[PDB]
Formats: sequence, structure tokens, C-alpha cells
Amino acid sequence: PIKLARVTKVLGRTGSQGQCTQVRVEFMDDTSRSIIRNVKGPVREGDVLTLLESEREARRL
Amino acid sequence: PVNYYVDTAVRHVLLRQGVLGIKVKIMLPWDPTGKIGPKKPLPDHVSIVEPKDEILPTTPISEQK
Amino acid sequence: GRVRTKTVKKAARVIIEKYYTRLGNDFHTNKRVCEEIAIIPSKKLRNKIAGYVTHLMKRIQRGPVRGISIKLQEEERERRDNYVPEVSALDQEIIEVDPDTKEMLKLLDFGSLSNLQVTQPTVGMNFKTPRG
Amino acid sequence: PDIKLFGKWSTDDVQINDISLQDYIAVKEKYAKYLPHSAGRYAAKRFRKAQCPIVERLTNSMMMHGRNNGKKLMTVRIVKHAFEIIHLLTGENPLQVLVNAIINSGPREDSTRIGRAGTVRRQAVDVSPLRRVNQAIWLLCTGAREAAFRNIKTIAECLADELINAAKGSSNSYAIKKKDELERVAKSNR
RNA sequence: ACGAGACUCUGGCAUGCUAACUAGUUACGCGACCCCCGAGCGGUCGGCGUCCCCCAACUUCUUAGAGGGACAAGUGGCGUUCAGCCACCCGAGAUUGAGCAAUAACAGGUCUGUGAUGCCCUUAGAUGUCCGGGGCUGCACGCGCGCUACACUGACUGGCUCAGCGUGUGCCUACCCUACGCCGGCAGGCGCGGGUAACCCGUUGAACCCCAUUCGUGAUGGGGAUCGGGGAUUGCAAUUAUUCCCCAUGAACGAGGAAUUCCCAGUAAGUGCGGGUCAUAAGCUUGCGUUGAUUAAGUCCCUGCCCUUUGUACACACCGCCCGU
Ligand SMILES: [Mg+2]
Ligand SMILES: [Mg+2]
Ligand SMILES: [Mg+2]
Ligand SMILES: [Mg+2]
Ligand SMILES: [Mg+2]
Ligand SMILES: [Mg+2]
Ligand SMILES: [Mg+2]
Ligand SMILES: [Mg+2]
Ligand SMILES: [Mg+2]
Ligand SMILES: [Mg+2]
Ligand SMILES: [Mg+2]
Ligand SMILES: [Mg+2]
Ligand SMILES: [Mg+2]
Ligand SMILES: [Mg+2]
Ligand SMILES: [Mg+2]
Ligand SMILES: [Mg+2]
Ligand SMILES: [Mg+2]
Ligand SMILES: [Mg+2]
Ligand SMILES: [Mg+2]
Ligand SMILES: [Mg+2]
Ligand SMILES: [Mg+2]
Ligand SMILES: [Mg+2]
Ligand SMILES: [Mg+2]
Ligand SMILES: [Mg+2]
Ligand SMILES: [Mg+2]
Ligand SMILES: [Mg+2]
Ligand SMILES: [Mg+2]
Ligand SMILES: [Mg+2]
Repeated sequence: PIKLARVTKVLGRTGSQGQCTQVRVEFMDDTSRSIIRNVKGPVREGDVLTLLESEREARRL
Repeated sequence: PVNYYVDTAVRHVLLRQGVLGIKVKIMLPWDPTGKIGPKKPLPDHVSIVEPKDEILPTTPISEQK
Repeated sequence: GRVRTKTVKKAARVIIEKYYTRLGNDFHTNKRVCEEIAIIPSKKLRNKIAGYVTHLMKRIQRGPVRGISIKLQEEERERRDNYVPEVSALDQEIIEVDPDTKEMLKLLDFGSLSNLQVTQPTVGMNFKTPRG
Repeated sequence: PDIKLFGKWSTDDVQINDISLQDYIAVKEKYAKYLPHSAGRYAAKRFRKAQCPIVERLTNSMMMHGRNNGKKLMTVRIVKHAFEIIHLLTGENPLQVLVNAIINSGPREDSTRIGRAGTVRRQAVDVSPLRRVNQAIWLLCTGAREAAFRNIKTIAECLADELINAAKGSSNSYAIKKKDELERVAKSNR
């Protein structure tokens, strides 16, 4: 299923050239839930991300 | 400040085996008058004056003259 | 970046040292005082010096600064430093001592003190950090 | 007073069905303008182009290629004609069609490359809403541009067809094909 | 202490100051035209007075002088609560763009810029210096900087409507910028005036752009190479076509392999206009405007350059040193 998540805190810049951004995201359906995600493109705190597959987690720096 | 604080001169002298070149640079001193130096100071030189002595007031005194 | 070069900082510190009374927290009054007292051949340099003087004055009002010290501030710190309690903190009606301390006092013919109270020493001798 | 794009397209009835993209599409009351031409300074600061109305963003992105750089009045005319054609074909507000097309065209999961000049390996990542809007507009403009080239068909008609197909969700559009391929590659790079 | 910053020029703000017939505005008179259904304290006027005997005021717009103005100053966060960073209010502006630029070096370029210059060589059958004619451009082929295109977001034919930076009659020195009238279809030719210049060209009627017309995916009315025949200007001289104009001819080219360049806001790109060269003269360069974006507010992956640690049998410094046939 497709899920929506809210960006709580921006963590850092990842990638070979720094193209990706590592952030912390909390699910809308369950406010207790929180994971770490890699986002492509400009992103700031409060943005809403559409997770097609919400089980994957990213290796934080 | 190089334009008005530095005086430059380039000369050539012919010696037996060829030409020698001479370069001379002189940095002028600051002079309030324009006789032997630039009138204006260097841009980054700040001169803060020493405060004068002030008598500490003790009792209100009214002087009429 | 907005880092101030050492020229601005040195001029501001000297101005605050010499004319602390005339300055305040207003940038415009400070910049009017600076041109009165100091010789700055530039308008932008004067504005930078005044803007640092205002920040430094606010910092001084918050508390002491690591750098300059004002004569009035030093004199007031002397008054704050002559603070004296009504009673001495050394005065105690009962002072607890170990038996070895009492023996040391006795060897100096001071075993007749009434303020002394002998406390039981710790039973176990374990005062070292566990090596590992 | 009521402000309508080109004097005839109202903005009150338009509504956005995506919660994520609500903060990055500017079509609503305070972003309602008469024309998609404001000479604004939106590129001065980061994230400031999210306040630019979406019609003006389409107009800006339609000034390609280099033979059409700076010709923004022709682009405004093209957008006006395309909206007229869309209203005639579908019968609904062209602004709603544009919003639906931009929502449907934006990829949701992408793949980031780790490439030694010849061989490339990739890993799946997420796409921020602003990049989704940017890529949707770029894909729509590219599809219209490639459709109009070397063909007896006005650029306005091709743009209208591209927008209608993208809003409908049909695979006949360039943007939907590109989005599907990008998402398939991202899925396979998990 | 030098470099960096500071500094100088430049671009943005001032209805506050100074003051202007080689800049204007407004107002008032005269005049031309339109509406006699509203004729008016009416509209348009880059049409004429209002300084010079007397017949208006004033710098908003134009010029350029003196000063002001912005300092991370105010607020909220994050920071050792420091140095400083992020966001926001107010504000013309919260990072305009250039110039100058240290200690030390390179066998970097320049003797073809110099009456800068040391040594060689030549000097009357000249390597001096003039004159005449050629060459520097010669074409089986490779390599760079560029211009024009491959069209319909186009081409063609009309109509409408907007700039800025600058130059202009020259010691020798011959060669300036051009308004207006007539002739020619055009390149041009005749007259007759202004300007040594905020005075004249000039209100620099620029091009893209805008509004209509024709064409209709056809190497086509896209593209304009290569050629034929005529006409005219500069020159003492145009052939190996100086340049320009007119008919005719109508090539490759349908977006470009490996590889590779430049760029973060009035920027990239599109589009014209000045200056240099210039008797004749821009596909180059150096500047100026006009239309005007996509993307990014990061990193050390590629490339390169700096630091710290570390190893060295290198010091002409890895293009090194060095071993054995
Ligand atoms: Mg077409
Ligand atoms: Mg004025
Ligand atoms: Mg050499
Ligand atoms: Mg030389
Ligand atoms: Mg020589
Ligand atoms: Mg020589
Ligand atoms: Mg030469
Ligand atoms: Mg001869
Ligand atoms: Mg000859
Ligand atoms: Mg040659
Ligand atoms: Mg070159
Ligand atoms: Mg080229
Ligand atoms: Mg060029
Ligand atoms: Mg056109
Ligand atoms: Mg043609
Ligand atoms: Mg025609
Ligand atoms: Mg035309
Ligand atoms: Mg043809
Ligand atoms: Mg043809
Ligand atoms: Mg001929
Ligand atoms: Mg020849
Ligand atoms: Mg022809
Ligand atoms: Mg040019
Ligand atoms: Mg020329
Ligand atoms: Mg050349
Ligand atoms: Mg690197
Ligand atoms: Mg070793
Ligand atoms: Mg060593």
C-alpha cells in the first residue's frame, strides 16, 4: 500500500556527489512511527512524502 | 592608496656588457600639509583621541556671572 | 560571511574602554559619538565600528566580557567582591573528626577541644578504581 | 472583485486532490492573477518558486529550445489558445485539467546513480514534492514540443492533447510513459 | 609587517539641498482639426509667445555637485551562548560588477614596437634604400576559433510600435557625421544647408517582439553554397572576382559517433546597435541596450590545487635513482 509521511527533521546530505538528502519521517496514519529516508530533490521540514514501499530503511550517516 | 602614497621610478643604464635596469619605490610619510607627503591618511588607520581629565562632581553648585 | 577584521574590533574595544560613559545600545547615537571622538577616514568603516560597539555594549550589559575591562566596572566588581556574610562558614558548633585526627591533635596538646566529635571510621577499605 | 485568468477562467472551483503537492501548486485565491506574466524574482532564494503561480511556471518552461528563448509573449498566447482548446474538448475548467495533469505526471520514486563512467548502478530513493512538480512540468512541455515538431499541427493543439491525456491518466501521453519507466526502474533497483 | 580586508570606479534610493533657453514640466495666450443630440473649466497637437525694451512660475521628469543612507543594526532560534549561522519585520538596497593586488620563481613570450641594448654577420654587384611586377590567398589531405541552417514556437508580404553606450570636418595627413529638394527601379548621381557638438545628424521612428496576409510536411515559398550575364562606387591601379546592386542558377544539410566547452539572475540564450582596424571594410574583437528562462543554495565521485601525518637509497629532486644478462 501507498503511505504518506511528514518530514520531522532534516539530517544531512548523502550520495557520491551529495545529491540525496537524509531525513527523518513520521507516518501520518501512526504518529508514533518514524524512520529514516533518502530523498531526491530540494526538501525541507514539514514536507509530505509519498512512500510506495514504506518498509525499507536507509543506513544513516 | 598606492596611487598617492607610493612614488615609483624605472631607469636603464648602459654598461660595457649590456643594459642594467633600476627600479625605485618610495613610500611617502603622512603630512597634514601637502608639502612633503599626502594630506589624507591611510584608509585603515584609525586614531582614537585620549579623553581629557574631568573633575568628579560632589555637591550641586550654582554659579551666577 | 560577516566576520569583522581585527581593525574594527581593536578600534571598537579602544573606544569602549575610553568612552564607556557616552555610549549605549543605540547604533545611531553610537555612530554619532564615534565620529565625534575618533578619526575614521571612511563612512563604511565608521559604520562597522559603531555596529560592533553596539553589540559589545549589549554583551557587556548581559555580563562580563573576556576582553576589555571598564574602570567603573572594575570598581563595581570590587564592591561585589567585598561581599561578607554575617556569620563565618567556618564556625561550627560540632566538627566531626576521625580518631586519627584526634590522635594528631592530642600529640599537639589540643585534645581538650569541646567542638570535636569522633565519628566511626568506614569499616571497609576499598578506595581504588577497579582495574580492567 | 473576482480575478479570472485571461478574464474568463475562475480559480475558486479548482481543488487539489494530493495533500503532498498542496503546498507547491499555487492556483488558489492569493495566487490568482489575470495573466501568467509578472516579471517576478522567484529564483533569488531557495523554495521561493513554490509561490509562483503554476500557469506562469508552465509559461516559463515552454520557452525552449534556444530558438525560442525569451519569447514569453508567444508562450502566453500559446497557453491561452491551449486552454481554449482544452475547454472546448473536455468541457471543464482548464486549470483543473492542468492541476490533474501535473499531479499525475510527477514521479513518486526515483533511482539515484552510482556510475563509473561506463557502467552505472542505482539505488531507489524518494522524490520531494517540489521536484515532482518541476519534473511534471518539464515532461509535459517536452512532450508537447516533440509532438509539434515537423507536423502540420499547432503547438497549442499538441499542448492541449498532452495536458488532456496526462490528466486522464492515459498512456498515450509522453509524461505518463516517462513516469512509468522511471518508477519501473526505481522498483527494479530496490 | 606585507598579502586578504580596508581602498577607487560603477549600479540601485532622496517629490530633502544647490540650479539650469545647449534640459524640461505645468499653466496661460494664439492657431489648426473633431463633435450643433449633449459646443464644453471639451478632446489631439514633437503646432507657435511667455530669458533676451516690457510680456509666467517650478525642478517631478533630464544633467551633476555637496551631503545622507546599511551596520548582520531589531526580533526569534541554533551555537562553548563566544566568533559566527538560519529565518523574519522594516527598508531602495540585508551578497551589484570591476580595478589594484604579497614572498619567491619560469632558461614562459617578445631583439618583428622602440633613436632600449651587449656580442656576431653584411655594408656599394648591399642583408642599406627606392622603383616596377609577383607572393603572403597557392590544394589529393588532417586540426582549432566561428557564421548560417536543417523550418509551421516557421518562411514570405504588408501594417503598427519601443533603446543604450558612443563617434563626427585630422601638425605631417590626402581621408568627417549627415538633414532637405530633384533624377534613377536599386546600388547610386546631382544640388543646397547644419555641426569642432546636451546646440546638427537626432525625439538616434534599431532588430527581435506585436497585429493581419499567403504557404502547408513536399529537400517545400526551408537553406543559400557554387556559377552566368549586366550596372555602380573606392582608388594611380580591381585580373587571382576590393566592396555594393539587379535578373538568372539552386549544392550539402531532415538535429549530428567517440569525445568535449561555458554558465547560478536581469544571469544563460535570442536580437539588433556603436568603437577598433577603415581610401575601399566585419563572419573578429571590445562595449551597449532590448526580450528574458529551466535548474541548484550541495559534494569531494571525476579533474585540479592546497594543508596535516607518514616513508624515502630522490636533492639536476620520479622525466629521479638503480640491478643483472
Ligand atoms: Mg507543427
Ligand atoms: Mg530632480
Ligand atoms: Mg626559450
Ligand atoms: Mg622588446
Ligand atoms: Mg632590435
Ligand atoms: Mg640585438
Ligand atoms: Mg609581427
Ligand atoms: Mg622601376
Ligand atoms: Mg614592391
Ligand atoms: Mg596569412
Ligand atoms: Mg583563440
Ligand atoms: Mg561554432
Ligand atoms: Mg562570435
Ligand atoms: Mg514570429
Ligand atoms: Mg527564404
Ligand atoms: Mg506573400
Ligand atoms: Mg514583418
Ligand atoms: Mg528548394
Ligand atoms: Mg528552395
Ligand atoms: Mg561579371
Ligand atoms: Mg594569388
Ligand atoms: Mg536571387
Ligand atoms: Mg559587435
Ligand atoms: Mg566599421
Ligand atoms: Mg582580427
Ligand atoms: Mg576530489
Ligand atoms: Mg618503507
Ligand atoms: Mg625527509
